[PDB]
Amino acid sequence: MVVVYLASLIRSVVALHNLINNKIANRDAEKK
Amino acid sequence: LQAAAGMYEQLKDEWNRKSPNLSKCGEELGRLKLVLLELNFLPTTGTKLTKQQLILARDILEIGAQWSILCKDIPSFERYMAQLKCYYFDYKEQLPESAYMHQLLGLNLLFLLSQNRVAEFHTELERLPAKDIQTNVYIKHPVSLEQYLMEGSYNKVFLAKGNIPAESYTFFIDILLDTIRDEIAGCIEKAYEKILFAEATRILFFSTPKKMTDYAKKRGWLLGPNNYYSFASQQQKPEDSTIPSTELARQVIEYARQLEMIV
Amino acid sequence: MALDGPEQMELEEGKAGSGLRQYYLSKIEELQLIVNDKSQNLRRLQAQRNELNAKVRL
Amino acid sequence: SFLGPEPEDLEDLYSRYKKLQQELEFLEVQEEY
Amino acid sequence: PAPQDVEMKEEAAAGSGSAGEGDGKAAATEHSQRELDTVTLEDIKEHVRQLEKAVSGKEPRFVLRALRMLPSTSRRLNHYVLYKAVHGFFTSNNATRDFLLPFLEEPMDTEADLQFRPRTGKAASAPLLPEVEAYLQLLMVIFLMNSKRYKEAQKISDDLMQKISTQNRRALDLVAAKCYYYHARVYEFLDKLDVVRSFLHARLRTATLRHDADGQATLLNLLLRNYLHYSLYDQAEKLVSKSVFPEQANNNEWARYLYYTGRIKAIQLEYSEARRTMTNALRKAPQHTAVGFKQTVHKLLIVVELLLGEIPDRLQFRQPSLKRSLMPYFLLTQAVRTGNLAKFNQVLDQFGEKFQTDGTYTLIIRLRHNVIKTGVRMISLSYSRISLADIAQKLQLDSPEDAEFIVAKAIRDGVIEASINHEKGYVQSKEMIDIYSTREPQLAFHQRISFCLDIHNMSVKAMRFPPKSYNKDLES
Amino acid sequence: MITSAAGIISLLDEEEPQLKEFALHKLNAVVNDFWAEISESVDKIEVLYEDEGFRSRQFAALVASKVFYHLGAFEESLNYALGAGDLFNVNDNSEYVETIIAKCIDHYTKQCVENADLPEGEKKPIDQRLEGIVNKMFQRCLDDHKYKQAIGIALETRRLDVFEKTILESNDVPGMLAYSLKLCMSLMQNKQFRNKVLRVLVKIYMNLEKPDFINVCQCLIFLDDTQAVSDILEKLVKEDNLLMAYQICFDLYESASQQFLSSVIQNLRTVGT
Repeated sequence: MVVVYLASLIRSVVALHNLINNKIANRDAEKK
Repeated sequence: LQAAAGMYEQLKDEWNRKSPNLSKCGEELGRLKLVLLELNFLPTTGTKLTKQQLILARDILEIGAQWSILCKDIPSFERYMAQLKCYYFDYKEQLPESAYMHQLLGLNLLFLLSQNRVAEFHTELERLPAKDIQTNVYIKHPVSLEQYLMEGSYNKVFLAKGNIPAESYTFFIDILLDTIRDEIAGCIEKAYEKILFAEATRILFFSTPKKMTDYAKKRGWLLGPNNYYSFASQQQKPEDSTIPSTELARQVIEYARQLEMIV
Repeated sequence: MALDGPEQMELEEGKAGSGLRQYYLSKIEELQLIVNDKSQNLRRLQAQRNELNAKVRL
Repeated sequence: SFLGPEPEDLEDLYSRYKKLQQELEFLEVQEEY
Repeated sequence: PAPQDVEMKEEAAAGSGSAGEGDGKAAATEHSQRELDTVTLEDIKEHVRQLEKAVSGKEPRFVLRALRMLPSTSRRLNHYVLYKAVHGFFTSNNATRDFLLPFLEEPMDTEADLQFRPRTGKAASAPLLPEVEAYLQLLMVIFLMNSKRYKEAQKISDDLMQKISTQNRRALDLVAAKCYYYHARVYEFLDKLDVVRSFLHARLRTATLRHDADGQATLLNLLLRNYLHYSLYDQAEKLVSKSVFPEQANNNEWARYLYYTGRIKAIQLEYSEARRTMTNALRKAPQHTAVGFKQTVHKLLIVVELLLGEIPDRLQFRQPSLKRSLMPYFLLTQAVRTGNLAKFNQVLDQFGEKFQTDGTYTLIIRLRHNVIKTGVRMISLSYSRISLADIAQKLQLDSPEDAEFIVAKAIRDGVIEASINHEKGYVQSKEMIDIYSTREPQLAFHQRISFCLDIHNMSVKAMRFPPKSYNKDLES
Repeated sequence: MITSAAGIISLLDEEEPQLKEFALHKLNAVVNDFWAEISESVDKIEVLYEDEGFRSRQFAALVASKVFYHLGAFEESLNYALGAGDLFNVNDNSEYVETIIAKCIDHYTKQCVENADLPEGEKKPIDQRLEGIVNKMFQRCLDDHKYKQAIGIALETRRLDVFEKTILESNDVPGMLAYSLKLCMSLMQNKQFRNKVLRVLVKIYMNLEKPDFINVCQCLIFLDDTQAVSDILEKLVKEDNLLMAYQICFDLYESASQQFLSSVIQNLRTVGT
C-alpha cells in the first residue's frame, strides 16, 4: 500500500496539469 | 409580591437573611411570569443593548431559585438556576452581579456533582467565574472540593464539614456527601476480608457504628452484627484462575469464519 | 436546475419552485451519482479479473 | 410555453436522467457479475 | 509592471482547479486529488509568492481574473486584498495585480473547464455554481490571517462561507470540503462568542443525504473549535460522542481533528481515549509546513500521556528543537516520577503563563493527582506487598490513610490495580501469572486479528485506486 | 453573545401555560443553532404540537421537526411537518430547513410507486400535504403546455393522474405517444404498469382526429389488441385523405403478421372506405 502511494505522490502534479491539454486534443482528434 | 428589577427586589431580601418566608417570595411568583414573556423576547441576539431588559429578566428567577432551595426541592431550583447562566453569557459573564446570585452559583456547582453529571460540572466551572466577584464564603465549598476530590485526598475534602456553614446550602452538601460515602463503600468490600467494626467506620466516612450497620447492610457487607466483607473480597484477587473452558473460549468458530473468508 | 446555489425569490417558479424542482430531480440524480463513484471499483475488479482469467484459461 | 421558461428546463433534465438510468444499470450489473 | 504576478499566480491555480472539478464530477478520483492538494498546492502558493516582484501574493489573481463575478464572498474578500472601491486591510500592487484596473493581462486563454473571467459573467446557467464559488473562496481564506487582515473579513467566511454551498451534489461538496478546511486553520486562531453554528449545523444534515463524506468531516473539525472558544465543555461533549469520523478527507485535516478531540476529553479525566488521539495527531501532521501546529500538539501530548499514569520519555522533549519550551513539561514529568508535590506545584505556577498560551493549562491542574498516583502504582507493581507506612514517606503523603484513599478512587477504574488489606496495614497487588493453561490468551489474540481484518480488506481496496485514477487521466 | 440554549429549555419545562406557548415563536430561528441542547427538551415541544389547548401547533411542529432531522431521524421530522400541515413556502424560502423538503419528495416516491401501480388515483397513504407539494409541481407543467414533463414524473411515480387526459387540464396533445412508447419499454421492468401505459395510449389516439401513424403499430403487435389500430382507421373516414391513410397502413404491415392482417381488413370495411 505504501509503495504505490509514494509513486502516486511524485506523479500527481504532472499527470493532473497535463490532463486539460490532452482532453482538448482528444475531442478534436476523434473527429478525423 | 409583584417583582422585576428597577422597581422591586423586596422578595430576595425577605426570603432568607431577614426572616424565613417563601409564602410571599414564591407563592406570588406567577404574576412575575407575565412580565418575563416580554423580557425574554430580546436575548435571541445577545448584545450589550439587551442589558437593560436582561437584569429585570434575571430578577424573578433569582427569587424563584431561592424559594426552591429553602423548600428542599431540587427540580424547581434546576429550572430557575439554568436561566440565570445563559443570561450571564452575553459576552461571557455580562451579568456577574447581585449577592442573591452568589449563593445560587455555589449551589449550582454542588448540585451538578450530586447528580454525578461530570460534563455539566466542568461546563459551569468555566462559564461562571464570579467566585471572587462575589467572594469565597459559601461559594468556596465546591471549589475546595474540586481540588481535593481530583487529588484523591478524601480526608482534605471540606464537604463532611461544609454542613455547618450554610446559607441554605446544607441540603445540597448532604446529598453530595451521600454520593461520596457510597463510592468508597462498595470498593472497600473488594479490598479486604473481615476487618474490625471500628476500622470499618473510620475510612467508611461514618459518624458511629450504628450508622455503619444500616448503611453497610444495603451494600451487601455487615448483614449481621459481623462483617461480611469476605464474600466480595475473595472474588477479585485471583484473575488468572477460571476455566469453564468452552464457555470461556467464546465461540472459536466465529472468529475463524471471519478470518478464512478473505482468502 | 439552471443553478444550485442560493438565489431568487419564491413564487412556485421562484426559490420555492426552483428548490422543489431540485428535489424532484435529486431522486433521478442519485442513481447517476452512485455509479460514477462505482466506476473506480469496477475497473479495480476488472484488472484483477482480466489477469486471473487469462492465466486460468491459458 | 414553446419559448423556454423554467418548466421546459424541468422537462430537459427529467428526460435525460430517466433515459440514462437503464443503461447505467447494465454497468452496475457488470460490477456485480 | 511585474510579469511574475501575472504568469505564476494565474497558471498555477488554473491547472489545479480544472483538473479537480472536472475529474470529481466525472468519476471518484478522490485519493489522487487529496495527495495534490495538501503538499503541493498550499506550499507553492504560500512560500514562494510572497517574495516575487511585488508585496505578498498567495493566489489572489485567479480570484480576480477567473473570478467569473460569482455571488460568492470571494469578490468581497478580493476587494480588501486589492482596491476596487475600498482599499481594505492590504494595499494594492500597481505591478499588475490591479483590481482597480480590471481586465489586465491573462495567460490562461479560453477553455470552459479552466475557468476564464471575460468568457462569462455568471455561472448561473448550470449546477456548476456551487463548486466554482467554493473554489475561489478557498484561495481567499488561507491568505486572510497571513497578511494581517482583520475585522469584517474573518466573520464573512464563518457564516457566509456556509451559505454558498448548502445545496450540493457529490462533486460540488467535494470542492467545498477543501474550502471549509483552509477556513478552519484561520478559525482556531481568533476566538469569538459569536454564534456561527446555525448555518454549520443545518448544512451538515442536508449534505449527508446529497452524498460526499469529505464535506461532513471538515465541518465536524470547525465546530469543535467553535465550542473551544466559548469554553463550554457540555456542547463539545455532544459532538465527539455522536461522531466516529470516516476516513475520506486529507491527512492534514485528520491531524487537526485528533488534536481538538484529545484536548477536550482529558479535563473530564478521560486520559485514556485522549492519549490515543493525540499520539496519532503528531504523527498524522505534515513535515516542515506543519511545524507551528506540531509544537502546540507536542506540549499537549506529554500532558495527556502523563495523565494516564505513564511518565513520558525524556528524549522526546529534547529532540524537536523547541526543547526550551519543552523544558517545563519535562520538569512536570520528573515531579510525577519522584511523587513530590512541592516541585510539581511550584512549576505549575511559574511556567503557568507559558502553559495558558498553549491551551494546556486546564489539563495541567488535573496532573496534580497523577504525581502521587504514578508513584504508588510503580512501587506496588514492582514489589507486591509493601506496608502503608512505606508508601506515605516516599510520596510525601500525610498519612497511611491518605495513600489508602488514592487506592480507593483508582481500583474501580483500574489504574493502580491493587487493594488495601487492613489486616496489618499493607497494600497487596492482585497480580498472578500462568495464563497459558487458561483459554484467556485466545481472546487477546482474537480481538487483535478482528481489528486488523477490517483494515486488510481496506488495504487491498484502497491500494489500487490511485494508480488507476492516474491511468484514467490523460497524459502527455 | 448567547450561545447557550439553557433558558429556553426551562420555559418549556415550567408549569406556566403562557411561557410554554411563547417559547415556540422564539424557537424557530435558533433551533438550528441551539438545537443539540434543545433535543433534551424534544418532549415538551412535541407535547405542545400534540395538545389542542394551543393553536401554536403550527409553530410547535416546525420546532419539533427541526430538532428531529438534526438528531439523525429524518422520517419523524417529516411526519410532524405533514401533520400540522405547515406551509411549504416558508421552508423553501429558508436554507436551514432544506432537509425536510428533500426527504418529502423522496418519501413521496416510495409511497406512490406501490399505490399508483394499478389505480387511477394515488390513494390515502399519501396525505394532503404531500399531494399539496405535488400540486405545485403540477401547475408548472400545465402552464408550459407540454405533456412530456407530465409524462416524465408519471412514469417514475407510476401515476395515472397526469398520464391520462391531462389535455383537459391543458397540455400538448400530438406527439405524446412517441415519447411514451420508447421510454416505457426501455426503463420499465414491471409488466403490470407497462400494460397500463399502453392501454392509456389507445384512449389518447381517439382525442386526436389524426393521431400519429407510427405509434398505433407497436400497440397492435405486442398486445394483440385490434383496438389500437382501430381509432386511426375510424378517424380517416371522417377526414377523407388518401395521403394520410397510406403511411399508417404501410407502418402497420411491417410489424404485423398474418393473424393481424386478417383482423384489420374487417375493421376497415366496417368503419367505411
